[PDB]
Amino acid sequence: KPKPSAIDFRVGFIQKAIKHPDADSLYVSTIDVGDEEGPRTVCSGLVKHFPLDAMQERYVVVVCNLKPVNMRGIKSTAMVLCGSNDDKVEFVEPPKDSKAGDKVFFEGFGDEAPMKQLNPKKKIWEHLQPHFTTNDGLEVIFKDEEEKDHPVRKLTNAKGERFKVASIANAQVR
Repeated sequence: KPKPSAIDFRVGFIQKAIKHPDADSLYVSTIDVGDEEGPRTVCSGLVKHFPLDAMQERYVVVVCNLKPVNMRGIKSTAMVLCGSNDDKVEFVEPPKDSKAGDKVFFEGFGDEAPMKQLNPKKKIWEHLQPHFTTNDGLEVIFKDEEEKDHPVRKLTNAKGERFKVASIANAQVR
């Protein structure tokens, strides 16, 4: 069974973001995710949603173990987690005093190491993503319809804190 523990979620810090020189819809962010190898290069379709100043020196949640993607000629090695509806896109916001590299995980799905790289053929991310959302309190949650005893798991960290969006309840988080 696909489970959120397979996914490597972390807090990232966007050191710098620039326009993708060959793709108007994309920013290229340099994001510290606590790798011993330096920051990662991440391409995000956020240009129509946020200006450059909103990108700089921002703490984000990043998915870190998907296979890298060629995004208009630039290798993107992580993905910034956002909650969206039909009209609007919002960053998932780490809690106060988060640090780059902080492990982020859903309740009950934290005590196992993520896969080094997700097997694309298993589509773990794709199977799980319809169930990542936000509650009315704007906290990111995972809905586990099978587990009758624990149908909702909150996104959290080692301090048992919460990860929120600015305004969208029932958001599409991915």
